[PDB]
Amino acid sequence: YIVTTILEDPYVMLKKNANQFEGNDRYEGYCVELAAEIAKHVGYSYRLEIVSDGKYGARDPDTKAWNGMVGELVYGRADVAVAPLTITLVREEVIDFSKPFMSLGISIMIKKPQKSKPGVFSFLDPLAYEIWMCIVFAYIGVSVVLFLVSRFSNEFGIFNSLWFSLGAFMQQGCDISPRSLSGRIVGGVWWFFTLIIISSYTANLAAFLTVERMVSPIESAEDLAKQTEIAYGTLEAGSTKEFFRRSKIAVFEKMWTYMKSAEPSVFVRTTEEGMIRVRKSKGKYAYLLESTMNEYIEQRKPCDTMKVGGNLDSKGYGIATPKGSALRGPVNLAVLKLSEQGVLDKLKSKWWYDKGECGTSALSLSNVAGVFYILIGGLGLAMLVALIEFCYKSR
Amino acid sequence: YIVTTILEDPYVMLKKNANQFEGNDRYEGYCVELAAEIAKHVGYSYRLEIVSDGKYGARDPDTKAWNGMVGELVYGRADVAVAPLTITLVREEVIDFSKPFMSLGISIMIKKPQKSKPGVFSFLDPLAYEIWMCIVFAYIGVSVVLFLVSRFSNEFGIFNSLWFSLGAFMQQGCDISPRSLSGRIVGGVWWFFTLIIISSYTANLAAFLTVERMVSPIESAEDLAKQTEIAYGTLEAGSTKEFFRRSKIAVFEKMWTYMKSAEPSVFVRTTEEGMIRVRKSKGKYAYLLESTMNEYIEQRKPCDTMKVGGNLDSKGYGIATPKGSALRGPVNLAVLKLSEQGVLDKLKSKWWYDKGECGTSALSLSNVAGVFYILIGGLGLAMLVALIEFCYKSR
Amino acid sequence: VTTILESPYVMMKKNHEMLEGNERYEGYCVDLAAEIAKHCGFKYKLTIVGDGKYGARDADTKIWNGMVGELVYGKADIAIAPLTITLVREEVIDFSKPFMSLGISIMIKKPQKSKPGVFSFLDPLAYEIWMCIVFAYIGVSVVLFLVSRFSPYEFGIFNSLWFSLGAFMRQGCDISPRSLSGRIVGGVWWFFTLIIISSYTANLAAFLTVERMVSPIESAEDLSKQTEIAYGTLDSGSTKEFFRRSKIAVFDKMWTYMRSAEPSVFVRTTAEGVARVRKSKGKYAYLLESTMNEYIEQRKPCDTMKVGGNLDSKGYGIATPKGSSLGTPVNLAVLKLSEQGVLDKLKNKWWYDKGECGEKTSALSLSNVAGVFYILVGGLGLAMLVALIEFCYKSR
Amino acid sequence: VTTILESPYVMMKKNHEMLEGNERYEGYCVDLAAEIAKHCGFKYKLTIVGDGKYGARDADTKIWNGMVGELVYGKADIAIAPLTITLVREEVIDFSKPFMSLGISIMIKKPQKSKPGVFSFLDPLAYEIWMCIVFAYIGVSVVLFLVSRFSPYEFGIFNSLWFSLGAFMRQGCDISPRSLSGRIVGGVWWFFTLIIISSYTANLAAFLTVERMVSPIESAEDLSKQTEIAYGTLDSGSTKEFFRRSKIAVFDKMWTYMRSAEPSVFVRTTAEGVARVRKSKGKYAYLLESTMNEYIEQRKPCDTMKVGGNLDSKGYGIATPKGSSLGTPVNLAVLKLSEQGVLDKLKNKWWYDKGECGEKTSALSLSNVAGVFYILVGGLGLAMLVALIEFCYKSR
Amino acid sequence: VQVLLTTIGAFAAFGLMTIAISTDYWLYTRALICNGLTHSGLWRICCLEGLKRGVCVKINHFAEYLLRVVRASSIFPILSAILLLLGGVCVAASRVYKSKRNIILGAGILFVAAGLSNIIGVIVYISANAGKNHYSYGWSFYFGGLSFILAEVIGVLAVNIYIERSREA
Amino acid sequence: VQVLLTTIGAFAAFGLMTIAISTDYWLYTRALICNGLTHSGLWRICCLEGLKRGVCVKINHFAEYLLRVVRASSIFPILSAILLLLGGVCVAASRVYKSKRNIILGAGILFVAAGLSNIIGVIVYISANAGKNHYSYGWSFYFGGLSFILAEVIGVLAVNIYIERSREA
Ligand SMILES: NS(=O)(=O)c1cccc2c1c([N+](=O)[O-])cc1[nH]c(=O)c(=O)[nH]c12
Ligand SMILES: NS(=O)(=O)c1cccc2c1c([N+](=O)[O-])cc1[nH]c(=O)c(=O)[nH]c12
Ligand SMILES: NS(=O)(=O)c1cccc2c1c([N+](=O)[O-])cc1[nH]c(=O)c(=O)[nH]c12
Ligand SMILES: NS(=O)(=O)c1cccc2c1c([N+](=O)[O-])cc1[nH]c(=O)c(=O)[nH]c12
Repeated sequence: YIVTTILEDPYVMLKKNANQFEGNDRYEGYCVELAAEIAKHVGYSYRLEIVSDGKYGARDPDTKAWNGMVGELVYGRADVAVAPLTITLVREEVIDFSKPFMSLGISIMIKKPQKSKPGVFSFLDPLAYEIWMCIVFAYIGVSVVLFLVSRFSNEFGIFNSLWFSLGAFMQQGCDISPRSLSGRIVGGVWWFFTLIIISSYTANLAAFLTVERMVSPIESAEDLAKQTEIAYGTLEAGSTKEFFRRSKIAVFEKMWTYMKSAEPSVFVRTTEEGMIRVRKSKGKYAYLLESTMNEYIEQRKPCDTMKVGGNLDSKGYGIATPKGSALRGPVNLAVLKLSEQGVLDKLKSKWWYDKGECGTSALSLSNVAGVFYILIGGLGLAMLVALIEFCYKSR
Repeated sequence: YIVTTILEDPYVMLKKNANQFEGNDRYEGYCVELAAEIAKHVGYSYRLEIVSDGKYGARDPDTKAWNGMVGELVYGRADVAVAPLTITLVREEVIDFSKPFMSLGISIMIKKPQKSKPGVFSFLDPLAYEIWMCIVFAYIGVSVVLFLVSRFSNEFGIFNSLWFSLGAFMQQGCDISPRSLSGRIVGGVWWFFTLIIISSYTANLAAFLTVERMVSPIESAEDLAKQTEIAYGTLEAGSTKEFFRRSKIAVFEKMWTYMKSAEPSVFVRTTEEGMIRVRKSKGKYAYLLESTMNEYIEQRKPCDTMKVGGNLDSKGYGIATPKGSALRGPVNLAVLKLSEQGVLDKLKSKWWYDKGECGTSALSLSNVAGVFYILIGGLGLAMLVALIEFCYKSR
Repeated sequence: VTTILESPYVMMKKNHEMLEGNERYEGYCVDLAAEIAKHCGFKYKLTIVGDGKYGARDADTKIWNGMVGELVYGKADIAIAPLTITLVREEVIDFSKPFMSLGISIMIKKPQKSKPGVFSFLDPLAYEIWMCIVFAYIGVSVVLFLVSRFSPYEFGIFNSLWFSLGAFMRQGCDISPRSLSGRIVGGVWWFFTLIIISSYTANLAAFLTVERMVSPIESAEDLSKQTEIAYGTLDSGSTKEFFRRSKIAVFDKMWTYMRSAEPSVFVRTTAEGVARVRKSKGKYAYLLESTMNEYIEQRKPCDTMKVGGNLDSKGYGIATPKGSSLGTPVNLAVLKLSEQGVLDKLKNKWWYDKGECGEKTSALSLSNVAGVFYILVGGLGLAMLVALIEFCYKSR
Repeated sequence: VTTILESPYVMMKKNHEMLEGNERYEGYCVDLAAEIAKHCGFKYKLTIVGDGKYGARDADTKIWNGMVGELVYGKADIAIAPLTITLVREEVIDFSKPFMSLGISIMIKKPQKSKPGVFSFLDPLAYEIWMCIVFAYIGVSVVLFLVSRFSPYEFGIFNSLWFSLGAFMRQGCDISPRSLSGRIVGGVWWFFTLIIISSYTANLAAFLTVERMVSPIESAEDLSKQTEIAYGTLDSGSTKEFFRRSKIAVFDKMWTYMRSAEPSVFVRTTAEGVARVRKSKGKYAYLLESTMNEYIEQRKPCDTMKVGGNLDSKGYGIATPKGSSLGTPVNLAVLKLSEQGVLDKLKNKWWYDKGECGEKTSALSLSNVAGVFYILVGGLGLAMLVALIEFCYKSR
Repeated sequence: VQVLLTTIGAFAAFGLMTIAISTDYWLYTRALICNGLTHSGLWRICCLEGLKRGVCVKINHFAEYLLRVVRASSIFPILSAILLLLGGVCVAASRVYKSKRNIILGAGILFVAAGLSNIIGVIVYISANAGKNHYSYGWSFYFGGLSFILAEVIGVLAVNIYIERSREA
Repeated sequence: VQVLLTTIGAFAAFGLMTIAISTDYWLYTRALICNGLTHSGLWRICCLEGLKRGVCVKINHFAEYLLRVVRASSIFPILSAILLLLGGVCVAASRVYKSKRNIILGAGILFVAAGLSNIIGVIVYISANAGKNHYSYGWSFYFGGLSFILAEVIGVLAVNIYIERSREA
């Protein structure tokens, strides 16, 4: 018996090196295996035959004649049709389906956030580079001025002045302390500066870590309903645009009001175009499409996307058949037998996951490794300086 | 010409010491002054006469006969009516109004948040009282153990051990450092303890101040639509319940769905009951009523309420008149003349405000005065101790 | 049906020339006319006034212009436009109950993150606290000096000040009191410093974590005393007359202020006022009708906001020539539509639904913390100068 | 119209005895039957099954019971209830397209603020960081000791350790290196300490500011390896058979785990499972139909949540006896209603709208910080013991 | 001279600690098991201002396992009392059979250990007790605190006596 | 001996600072006035990689008033250069007409003051410049930094020379 089908992957697709095979064996895919199982159960023979138009089916507006795969069914050409045929009222009127062998609905696709490895020197981010530079400048200036003032006209020293300033910046105490009024003035001012700077650093770091903590990634459609820095869209015209158009739900009503102000255009001519746009929008763009294709894409390398939240609507792909055919019984019963004994789950996992090309808030060592590297370098430099001093001590 | 009226305040009300006056002079209020002005403009004579039923007006369901003030109008008893007569379609059909002399709409009333004076010792709230107690206990224990260990079998001392521990807790440097292994152990452990404790104190204080900063008081109706710790309600049955019932708006639809789950009952039998309920609910209860009464109440002592956001709907109090009367022209024109030359604003300010019985995030000195008091007390104790030591030095 | 073109009430639909009929127009009043017809059940064609104004009494000709002129001279039957109900027009035509209430409001630039000023590092703590800190530092230094000098058990005045200052900055102290009273003072000062610094750091973190842009004015009285931000209405318009014809003193003061204007705080067009406030960088505030203000607050670039509440009250109403057999049905239709929950729907659809507009914090910049650098360099200069002066004095 | 009583699908309206007729009942299936009638245009009376079950094949009698029994024996015409479409019933009656899809899901207790454990003060920093801190402390102490001993320019091993430790704790140091290399080491250590402590404090503030209760499990595979939280279905039911009749290994492992149960991780009733999970204090997870789980998550006290995604897929569908002249119209009505945007509306109204449920932080308690107290007392005991041991040793 | 002060303080501290352990007047809290205010104690929670006033019984105490165990067996307060008693006995034994110069040292060691034991017991009690309902601490708790303070003072005084006496040699 | 090092360092620091002030190579930023990358400078912003390449002009600089004023009149960098020059002149005048023991002291004072002036000028320049658009600092800025470093080193060396020479007496 002829079997109608279409080439949407990961459903029936062209087997690699198709020249070395012909007929039913010329194609492999989810629907291919499903039809194989159904044939084994009901007990008939079939010859795969792909649709010519490449369209699932729709009533031509000028002429009530159908156009597409359901067209190839309703006019007696085809015996059955195993494909992602979304069952709807118009098709149910003229073509009769079985129980849905695989359920689905509108989902959300977002760019997968790459694990942003913190910079090796991310610990300086709280303060700007200019502030660090001016800190170094001021440290040198204060040390020099303290030396100059205290020295001419005590225990201090350019080396000792630098040591005192460095230890005062880091709040680690000073063995020596100025005994002259001007030295005391400069020391107190340096103390004020270091205190303010350190408090600001700590507070800004706290702000960074707190803000980076109370961020809720888009985990639902309502979360999208309250987002403005991220835009979303659908196909140019399909069941999704119609679903939002005739939507009696408040959240989807708001999203459709948003999409009404479509400028700059969010809609897309082809699904691959939308996937590319999201993959190139750098997390500023989201897409709405069928959950099944979203899950499949989230597994086909590149792994630049993921599915969030849950299904917004409910549909079901179903096995069609000519109205008044003589296969409703066996086909429906075989579908239900397959679903009940867990074959469709196996097959879906096989084609979506098995043959897939993919798949704590405590401060981590990666956030700080810069200071550790600085410390190791300073220790090595200290060992080197000690060796040099030892050699020089020989005189 | 007879004038119908009602006793809702601050509109026409009973003048204090009514025995010493009679007739029109027996009453004072907003509507009284408004009618006085209208009489002076149009040029007729009037005698105030209050309604008997005390009801504004509504069509009796059993008999289509009216019931109330509009009843006193439509049946020829009364010539005009100056009162908070909300103009609606049913009344417009049978009684004819003028242009609204005073606009209004549904508002929100919330308990006024008293200026919570921070406790004199609010600076200890970051840590619990138990933690402070155990800090004192541990400080004593560490000082004693350090003395004991270092002493038997140096420069230290029970007084000096206490001093060292106290200065180590406060990170203010130590004059003397233990030179014995056990002393060093105890000192290091005390250092760890104080460091952790201080960091925790500072962080928890930061959390307090940050949380107390990102609190948005109810400033709109939508803010109420997303609140669950605060409940709200209306009168048992009125224009407000009807407004929410026949509401085609999303926010009010959500609020009406909420009020559908009225348990525990939020609706109120009388407006004074609702005001009392809010005044006793300690900021956990809000009320919905006409903006005018809300503003008036926010000025009548006690000053335990305030109005938030803006009007949810739009209505207007209007001067009524019998259908087909001979006063529409003059009354409407006088109302508009009064509104245009700014009399109604004056009168409203007079009766709502003039005769009313009422009317930065930097850390303030009140938040910290406790430590200042502690410091002054410590300085006084220090001066006393110095005097005692001086007297004792005489021996 | 005569209307006027003012947005959003009557505007040219997409493809103003490619769209013909009643679909050429879009806006609030179009939907309102449709809803009014759905009850009246009349036949109408969208139209526009000729002169270009809503309507007014001619200075000398006394010929009604605009919508009122068209209505009173049989050119049109009904009018649907933002007509400000008033006595003068009520004398010649019969309005309906207002289908939208409004009043004078206040328009300002949406406040932004002002460039942090020098000495912004003191924002976390109030100046009262800083003054009390200085006073307590002086007092504790003095008390310690007294106790040390009178009960010696060396802490001079200068060394006492040095010790206290180094204590307040969590730095090492070369000398520590050996007298019990001195120890009392030191411990108390230490507690004070610890608490104060922790509070400073925490409040600074709170400031840096959440941003709160607060408008300088909350109402008309707020800026009636500001005396810093210019505010003026149209050079000639209804609001100017309202302020002029006011009898309430709070607005009288504002009117007097607007009278003594240098430069004249007035404009010739609403777009002029919008541009002025947008380019005045938070120095000009415009008073206009709350409808237009709420409208602008929802249009790009969304650089402005409405503040305060309405000062006066007005209304927009359908108009109709005297004796028309259509005044009563249109009045009833307006009212029933109003209480049916529609005008709110239309206002939301046009003002808000068709709205041009409905964060990882940043590192600290020198602008935030330059004041302490200035203080540091000033202290260095002062110290060099003082050492030089002491050297010169001791030299002689 | 035969239905079954299971909430929310068919429940007794307010005043079950005072309300008579078709208004005696309320729920989702009531509205669904009304919507189906509004298209079919039939006459129906609400009814309930007698046996008390939806329907099943008798063990030996083979007499259909429940809704299926009533339908197949002429007792009722159509059925509207949460009937799990399946082959066995599809053999005897003709369903419609599913009006609600579902599957097995996971139910747990809503995670709460666990009492802070001892040593919770280390949460801000990962254990890797603590270990690296200790290693760096040891290394810097050793390097300083080497440099001091070999270039004396006294810093012994013990004094070097003391200096480093007092540096890491922002405390005064009695000795400071006078050699340039020692100064290098000291300054580097000082920088490290400053950064580390500031990071600790900031991360702790972040922890205390915002609470994030994270479920321990994210899916079925998540708890398939947990081996800590018990999870079991009904002792006998559809889910038990599904796990038993599974061919996929991830569920095979869970099935084997449920087989070797001690005690038996199973219940006799759904209310039993709900009570168990509510009283198991986050130690039991229940697997049931996602509809019932979403239902429970919206009913008081709201002490539970649904986690993960559906494992299997099923559907609820209208039922109808074979050859009925009403199967096709009801199928078409179900489908048209589904795509018309209704079943979603009803589900929202019943599951969510009629939902039992849709903060000034607190001071720190000893439970948060008791670990450091324990460490302090342990250190005191150790120090007394060590001093005693040294005294005893030196005495002899 | 100071031996008398030491001995009387040791006796007072032991009496205070034994009284605090004995008395069921540690906590003042509003509980629900009584069906109401309650002066809960270390051993038996005992009702007040209720129908079952006076009629009162022991409590039911059921990583955290270990905290429950130690709280139920108040071994640390008991250890503090025992160490206080043993140290007082050691002081008495040092008053006689003198010229040992190693007994009062042990007495002070025991007093310090008793102080630490009391601190640990208090920490454990408070940590386990906690798990808004206002409450307060009875004078049994303050008796324990006074006992700890006296233990510390007695330890320091005893070691001071020891060092003075051993300074003779 | 060290006098030569001091003098050459002073000359180098003055040359570096004068070059940095002169060169319009302080900032690398993408601006919009040019209609684009730009090597903005202290005095005149000068375009690059654009239609008006090379054709470049002075800038328009218009509490904060005072910052704009001081930034426009780069008096602090100029003061640093002037103080460097005057200190070098003082060092030269101390090389001759020696036995004063009060000239190189002033030289070091001036060098330190020049360092502080350079620091102030840098702070002011950066604060006023700021007001995401990436940018970078040209080698004029690093020349100013090197001049400051040399000024500090020269000040310390000069005062060390002074103290050594005055230690003779
Ligand atoms: N590729 S897609 O982006 O997901 C996608 C977009 C739009 C319509 C689709 C569709 C898919 N599909 O899954 O391929 C299958 C399918 N099947 C039908 O029967 C029908 O009417 N419309 C569709
Ligand atoms: N007192 S109230 O709580 O605000 C209030 C509640 C409910 C209905 C009111 C009403 C008031 N009012 O202002 O007194 C006036 C008023 N006038 C009418 O004409 C009418 O129909 N209903 C009302
Ligand atoms: N656009 S505006 O800036 O708000 C505005 C400014 C000034 C006068 C207005 C006016 C508006 N309006 O609302 O468009 C309507 C309107 N209607 C009248 O009848 C009249 O006399 N004057 C006006
Ligand atoms: N309430 S439940 O816990 O989810 C549940 C548990 C177990 C079996 C159920 C069932 C429900 N249901 O949804 O009520 C419906 C249903 N329908 C059938 O036809 C059948 O055979 N078994 C069931």
